[PDB]
This record gives sequence, structure tokens and C-alpha cells, in this order.
Amino acid sequence: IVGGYTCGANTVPYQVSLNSGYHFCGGSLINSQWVVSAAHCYKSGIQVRLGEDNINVVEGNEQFISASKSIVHPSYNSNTLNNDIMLIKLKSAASLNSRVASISLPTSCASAGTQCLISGWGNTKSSGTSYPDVLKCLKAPILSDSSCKSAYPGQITSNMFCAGYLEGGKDSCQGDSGGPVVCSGKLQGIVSWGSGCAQKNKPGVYTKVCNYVSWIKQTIASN
Ligand SMILES: [Ca+2]
Repeated sequence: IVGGYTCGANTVPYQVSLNSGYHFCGGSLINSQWVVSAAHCYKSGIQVRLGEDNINVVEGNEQFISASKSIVHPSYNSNTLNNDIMLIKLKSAASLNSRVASISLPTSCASAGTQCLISGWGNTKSSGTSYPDVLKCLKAPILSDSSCKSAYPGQITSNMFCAGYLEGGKDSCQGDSGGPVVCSGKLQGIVSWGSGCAQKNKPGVYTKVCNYVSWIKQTIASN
């Protein structure tokens, strides 16, 4: 997250870190057994880390649980990033508490102008690299689909939305991928892609979760 703020420990209780020896992507806890992330974060050998603040220090609220199964969306296209969503099932159920909590799925799509919370452990610089140990946060609005499409000609599908600031300076970045965009208590986006990070006229692009609720619910119901 570039241009954000330190969230505070366990203030984003649905935020998970996906670990394969190191943090590599975020995700969102949606029930005691399932995490939502980006399909482009897929890899084998994932350990889901819940209850994290400092990802390099055991602070006392963590739950580390191996993934038993990952399900990339049927229609994920890695070249365009269309349908950039996956589900990860945990080998054992998380113990839900005030610091480890699921986030609700949307019932309707969000609208341009709604202010959302974006979070992660990704790069905090837009020229240069610095990776934080503690969780970072950014409050940002959803942008209109017309401004999103004009920012990224030929690239924005109906399964994507833009959020952030056209003036630059505030955005998600490398290492935030797969993490949450939460608006009014609902998971509306997944950190997906962008041109660089925090660049003028280049807002963040996010997977449009509301399009996937049916798939998510049916997948959980049979897996
Ligand atoms: Ca920790």
C-alpha cells in the first residue's frame, strides 16, 4: 500500500497473509474454512496466516493453517486477468474471535464514489521498494467505470473496477494482490492489477466480487 497508514494490530480481522515460506499475497476470510484471494496468487503449498499484524514477529493472535484445496475461477485468464479470483479451503476450521473474523459477501454491487478500505503488506513505495512488516491500510473511493475504462483502454472488463485517486500517490501495490477492498462492511473487491503503483491517471484495478457471489456460495456448498 502506497500513501496509506498503519492499520493497527488486528483492526482488519478478515485480512489474511498467504505464506509459502514468506508472505506473497493477501486474502480475505469469508467463513471459518474459506479464504477469497486473486487467481494470479495461485501456487501449491500455501499456509494461510490469520490474526497477523507484524508478519515477521509472533505476537500472540496468529492462527497458521495449511490450505487443503485451492480453486481458481473456471474462467480465469492469466493474460488479461479477467476473473482474477480463487478460493482456498483451510485444512481445519479457524477459531473465529474478535481478531480473526470473516467478512460478509456483497448482496449487490457497489457504486462509484463509495469509500472503501484496502489493506495489505505490499510495497509502500511507488518508485523504489520497501515492504512493511505491519499491516497497512488505505481509504479510497470506487471510480466510475467510464473513468476506469478511459484510464486503461482495452483492458477493463465487466469483472473489474477501479478504485483510488487519479492524481497519484495513494494505491495498492505489489504484495497486496489478493487482499480485500471492503465497502460498508462488504467484500466488494480483490486487489488485482495496475500500471505501476500510485501513478497519475493509473488507478488500481480490482476484481468485482459481487459478480462471483453465486459461484462462491455454490463452490463452498459442494467442497
Ligand atoms: Ca505475526
